Amino acid sequence: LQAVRLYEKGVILGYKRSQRNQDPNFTLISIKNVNTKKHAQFYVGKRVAYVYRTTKHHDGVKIKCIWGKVCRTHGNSGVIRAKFKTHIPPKAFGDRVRILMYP
Amino acid sequence: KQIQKKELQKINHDYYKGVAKAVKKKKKREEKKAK
Amino acid sequence: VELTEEEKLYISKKNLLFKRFVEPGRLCLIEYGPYAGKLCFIVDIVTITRVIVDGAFITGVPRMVIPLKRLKLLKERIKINKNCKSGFLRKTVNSTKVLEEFNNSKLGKKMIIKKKRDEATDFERFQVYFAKRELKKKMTTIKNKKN
Amino acid sequence: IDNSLNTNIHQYHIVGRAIPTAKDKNPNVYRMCIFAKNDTNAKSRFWYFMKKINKLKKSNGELLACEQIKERFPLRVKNYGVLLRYDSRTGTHNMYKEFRDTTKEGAIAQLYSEMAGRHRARASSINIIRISEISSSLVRRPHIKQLLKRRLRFPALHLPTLQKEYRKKFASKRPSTYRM
Amino acid sequence: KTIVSTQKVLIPEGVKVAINARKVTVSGKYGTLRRSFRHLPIDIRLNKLKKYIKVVMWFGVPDSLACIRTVCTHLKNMFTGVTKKFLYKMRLVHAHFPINSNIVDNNTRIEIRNYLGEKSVRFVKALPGVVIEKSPNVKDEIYVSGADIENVSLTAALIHQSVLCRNKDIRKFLDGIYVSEVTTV
Amino acid sequence: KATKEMLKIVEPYVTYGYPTLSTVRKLLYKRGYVRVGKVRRYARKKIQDNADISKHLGKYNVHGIEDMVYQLYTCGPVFKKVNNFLWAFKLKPPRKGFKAKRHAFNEPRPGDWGNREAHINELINRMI
Amino acid sequence: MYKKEYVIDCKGHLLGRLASLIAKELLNGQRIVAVRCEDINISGSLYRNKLKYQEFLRLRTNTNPKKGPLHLREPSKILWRCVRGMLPHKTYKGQLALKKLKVCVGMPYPYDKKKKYVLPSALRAFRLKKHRRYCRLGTLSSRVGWNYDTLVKKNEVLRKQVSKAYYKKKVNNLNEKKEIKTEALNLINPEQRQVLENFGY
RNA sequence: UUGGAUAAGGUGCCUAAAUAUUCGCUCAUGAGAUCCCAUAAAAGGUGUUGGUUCAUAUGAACUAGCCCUGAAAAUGGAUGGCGCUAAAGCGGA
RNA sequence: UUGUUUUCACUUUCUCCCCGCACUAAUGUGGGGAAAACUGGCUUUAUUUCUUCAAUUAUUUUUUUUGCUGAGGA
Repeated sequence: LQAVRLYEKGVILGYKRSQRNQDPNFTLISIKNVNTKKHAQFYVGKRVAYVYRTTKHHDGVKIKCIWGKVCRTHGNSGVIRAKFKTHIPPKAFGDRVRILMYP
Repeated sequence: KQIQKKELQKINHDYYKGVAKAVKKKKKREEKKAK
Repeated sequence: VELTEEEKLYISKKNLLFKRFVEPGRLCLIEYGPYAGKLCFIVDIVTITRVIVDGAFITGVPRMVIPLKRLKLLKERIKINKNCKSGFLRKTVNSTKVLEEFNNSKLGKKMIIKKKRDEATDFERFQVYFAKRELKKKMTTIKNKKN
Repeated sequence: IDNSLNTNIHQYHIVGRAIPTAKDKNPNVYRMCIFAKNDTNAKSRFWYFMKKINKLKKSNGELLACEQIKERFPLRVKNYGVLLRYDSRTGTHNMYKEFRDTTKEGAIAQLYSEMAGRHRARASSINIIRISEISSSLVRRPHIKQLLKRRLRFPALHLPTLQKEYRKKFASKRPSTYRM
Repeated sequence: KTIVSTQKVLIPEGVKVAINARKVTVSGKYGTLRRSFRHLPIDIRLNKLKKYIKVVMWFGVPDSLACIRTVCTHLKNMFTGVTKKFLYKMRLVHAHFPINSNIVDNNTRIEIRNYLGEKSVRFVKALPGVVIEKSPNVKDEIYVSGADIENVSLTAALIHQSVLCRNKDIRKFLDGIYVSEVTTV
Repeated sequence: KATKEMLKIVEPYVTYGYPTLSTVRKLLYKRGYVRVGKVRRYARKKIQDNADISKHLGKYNVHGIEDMVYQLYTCGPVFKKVNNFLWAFKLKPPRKGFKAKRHAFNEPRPGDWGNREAHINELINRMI
Repeated sequence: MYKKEYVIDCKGHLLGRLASLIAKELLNGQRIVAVRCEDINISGSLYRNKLKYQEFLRLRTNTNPKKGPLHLREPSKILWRCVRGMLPHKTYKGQLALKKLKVCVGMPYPYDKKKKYVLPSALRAFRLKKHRRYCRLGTLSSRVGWNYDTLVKKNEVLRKQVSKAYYKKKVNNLNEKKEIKTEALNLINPEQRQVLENFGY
């Protein structure tokens, strides 16, 4: 009906990480229908929006977005690394991101 | 390059034949020492 | 020495549990690796786990060794010789039109329509949406006339 | 070509010879076929056997030739009998094993996998002597004998090995191992 | 690992056989037997008009191949038990104390007394499709008969083992009920 | 003989091989740094120009990175001077990784150390 | 992973593989509901797994068994404990992941009327060679002290009968819809019919 | 500090990465599972898998892989845990 | 005390014949023989966009989509 989406859904997994060590400059993101490195390479360079709600208004709006970008793939199973303007908080692990169709 | 191919075939054939003759000599020696 | 009339029905109704053997000339579909999704023919068997599959110069699979676990055997099989080569395999494939009769079975049509559906452009995706919309309009009309 | 499928064993023909000294004007030259991952390893093996069999070490020797042997018909399956010498944890044993495939190097790779699997024999414990193509009438191992029937056919009881893309986590109905 | 190995069993005359996904039903004039072989990887072919059953195994290792003959013998046992009932003849031997056998509930539930003069009743219940009766010719005999060899032989074993001797020399105190012979009717 | 015997005692901790011309050229062109300054005050500088090559090695007519490449590839009359003038290459880790630095390249198992012969070229290319 | 909730029919799955897949899904944030937990399979014989559970039962804090490892005998709880062992349950995020999981024996009222999914990489039929032994979790639980196996079985047969009635109605409706569609396919314009025929509709 | 790529070591979950590919072996009613490292022997097995040498497809005798016995301790307990057997074990690639 | 030379033994059949003559895993089969020559192998000519032109190495030249960075101020 209304509110076209034209973006691919993704989920914020943890940070770029080893066992017992974190690199919260990158975020691991899982994209909806991608399960392979070759397919994940497709959405490289696309902008990513972490859109989330907030208890009280900040510009007359209850919603704000953390902007980032897909930088490269991660592993073999279509997980990507995203670099955001600011490190997304670990409270957002498991939340939804938009892999936008632009650029 | 037909002549080069023929010469090449001949050298590889000689190498394979030498290997096979080693096979036969070792088998003959083993059969000698069986008895 | 012959079988009269018992054979022509009993052999046919035998209904073996295992059809689709790994004989030469069995038409199989590759499902793993760089040639996944392409058809090929088993030309002969090297070990229990290894076979030689040759897609005649049609299917795009070269003559090569593949492990048998990477194959999915299909219903079709041609009568190629034990040691036949690529040229005679192509001749026999064309003569038998086995590939045509594969692109008629339920799997072959499914593969064909899936290929063209994933090849569809944005305009023809909309054309499908529009056509299904019209079909739904008509379906509702006759469903209500049914009542 | 599928690199997931290829192994990295090749056959090399290596010819070497001791450096001519004032004692002997020209030593006899030796030639050998060695299966190895690359020509460097093949030459290392060649000098190992030179030193072990003859009293000739790499420092007193020189390499006259080293070239890779390519199988004539890499798409024709043949039966290979390979003689073998390997030392187990408590002794040394020579055995004879049989394979069938398209290339001698492929047969040797099968041999290495099988010796490791069956006898825990590492490649450093194996010496390959005498791999050679054999005739069907002289095949001796039953697991190869049963592969040479007039018409050979069997079902395809292997489980399907799909691509990663279609190896989906949640299925809508239980698949069939019968498939066929 | 052998590529294919098969064994063939002949179907006797008055037997009807139905095999579906290695579940076997054998019907004959002495009743119907059932047996599921779904614990074995077996390709079972039943030829109905030309009789015979062939069990085939593809890619069998010796451990699994040992079961082909087992299945074939089980099938032939079903055939014979359905054509002519299996019969285990048992003798109750005793030294000084005679063994009193009483058969009740329609030739099941045999109860014995006076085992070593114990004046305590030991009873065994026959397995399904099994009847226990006294022989009409020789007195210390017992007939355990039925269509299923497993059930019949197990009933004979139960009768034998319900009457074992305790805290004595077993090789001198020999009294008990023992399977004298195996046959059919 | 002298350098081979020196290399023998260090063999388990290095891997070496015969470079070939294209890899020599790639090494000098993209990872070639040079010791520029006074003697014992060298100040590593990327080549970027033939001026410093001319200044230090010109008296042996080695004006130019192509002269450097030639003398290195063909062990020519001026090799010690060119090699010493050239700062030690600082290579990246290999693109696909090693196999096992613990074991010899000539061991039947995967390994890396020892003389790789011509196989040094692909490793250098991954490390460059 | 991207659904609001995934209902998994645990019948015929292997316990450890099922638990691993469920654990990863929960940590990634997917709510899953596991039904028919009494039909989970474990590789290895029933006696061997019973010995394993006896070893587990012999385990308790000897100063106060109330504090000890609570053993739990319902097969649903056994699955839940396995998933928790595959999980970082002592962190806040791990606890959230654990509490995103619901386990049932049988198929209760909401979940009997929703689509049940299956994990191919955890079916016994795909992960165990046929000639090897396995056990049924409900049977193990009954031998260990659950004594609700038969009740769940009869509830399941009643549910299956209801489901069969539903399926018959659904099949009839599908046939009716198919007939209406095939009649309507001749009433649309030939361009629309041609597009649908070309793309397989 | 920002990117990149690796080492050692890993890639079923805990835990970032393979329920990867390919070939064998193993069923354990106390399986096994990363140098140091967190014990196991003599002696056995008609378990199974390959080899060797004698006997007109048979019988033996050896050999060595994995498995089993030998193998008993005190709070309740530890391949790190869960668990894993078409391995997530063992030997390779 | 090396070469060189020679013998048979090596193939497909959806062929024929015999025996079991329906016995097979089989829409066939086991055992024993005959056959040419489709299949397979070799030689001559023309062609390589019907089809093939591979793999490795040496030596070169490009290309798709993209991440991070912008010191300095002559």
